[PDB]
Amino acid sequence: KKGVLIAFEGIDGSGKSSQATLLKDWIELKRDVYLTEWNSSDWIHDIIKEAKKKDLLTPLTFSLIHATDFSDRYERYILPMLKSGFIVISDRYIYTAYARDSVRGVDIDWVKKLYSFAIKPDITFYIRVSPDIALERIKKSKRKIKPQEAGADIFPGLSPEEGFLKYQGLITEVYDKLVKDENFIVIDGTKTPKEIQIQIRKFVGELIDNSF
Amino acid sequence: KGVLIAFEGIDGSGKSSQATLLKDWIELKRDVYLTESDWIHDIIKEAKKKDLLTPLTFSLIHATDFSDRYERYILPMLKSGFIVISDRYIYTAYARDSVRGVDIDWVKKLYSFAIKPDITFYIRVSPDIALERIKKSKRKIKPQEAGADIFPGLSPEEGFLKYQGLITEVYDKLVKDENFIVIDGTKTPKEIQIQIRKFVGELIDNSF
Ligand SMILES: [Cl-]
Ligand SMILES: [Cl-]
Repeated sequence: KKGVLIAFEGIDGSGKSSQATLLKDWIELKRDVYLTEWNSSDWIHDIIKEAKKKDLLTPLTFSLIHATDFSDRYERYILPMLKSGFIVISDRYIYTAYARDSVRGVDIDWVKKLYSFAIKPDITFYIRVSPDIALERIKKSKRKIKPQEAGADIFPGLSPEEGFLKYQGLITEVYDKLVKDENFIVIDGTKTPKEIQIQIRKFVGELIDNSF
Repeated sequence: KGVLIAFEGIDGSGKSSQATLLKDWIELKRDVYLTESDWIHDIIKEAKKKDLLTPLTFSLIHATDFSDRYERYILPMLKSGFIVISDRYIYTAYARDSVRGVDIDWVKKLYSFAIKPDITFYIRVSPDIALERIKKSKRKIKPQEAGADIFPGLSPEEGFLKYQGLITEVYDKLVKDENFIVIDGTKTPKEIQIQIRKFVGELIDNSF
């Protein structure tokens, strides 16, 4: 009957992506649902970054490019679907921008005001896990750490492993500082994917049943 | 010792001409920089193919462009002791965005990373005279100058009168709070520039 916005926040390797997908799989059995990812930038993002590919951009300009691109995604896809009664699940939401931008020196209060045009999630799940554990999982999966996951732009002198630990650690600190103000539902990401999802569904089930 | 001088006014007010003329003159005395974006037009063009471009996104596109030029050119130059002149500063955005429905207070917060000019000249003139000039010179009114997105269907000329009128209302309400130096744009280019040079000189000739 009413649209609902569910957000997932967590570091790379925390498993929040899997949890968002698992929740979509369950919700779609009964209701219309749309799953998106913060990382899924659109056309404005591409036009500006390509146009300025030869120039060195500042954290502030990147913050604005991302907000600009999101403002379009928001009005074009997200908000319309919510108004239509869709349940929207976002694998990483505006809080990821809060973290990525503030860790790079952009004023936190300014970034919050910048994104004030966007509605807050009905529920935000923070899949919390130590960067050390997240790293172990990535190592065991045999895949390599991406420069972005290692915050290579900030820590080019560190190995991908050390960069990951330092950078994801800073992202974790931002999320931790946002928990109380943003009413994050903190989930112990060290638990099994199944136990985590069960907890999530209990929270979401209660939410939807009381949604009318 | 860096001084930021901004020029504001409607299209056809001569703000751009006055800004450049001032730069050419200050260049004879001190280090000075005149602020001078393709991709924006490419976004608007692509947006038309996508049937949507909200005032909010439009506001952010320009703020993004401004942030780049501010942090890579304006701010560094001011820190190099340069006098920086801009024919378009944050107030241009205040008007452009607020007439399209964007909360001006949010726009003020958006651009709060930028310092306020040491001097802001507001070349004020009625849209009627600005238009009369524009078409006294054989120039064509472009879509942006006519507020085509706000007043679609109107001839560029008719849209110009209405759009620039709305823009003027915003500049007028910023005068007191932003300490705008209001100039009668009906004066000749020479009269205006000579008065501007005398004013700026009285301020920087005894500091340099
Ligand atoms: Cl992360
Ligand atoms: Cl990240």
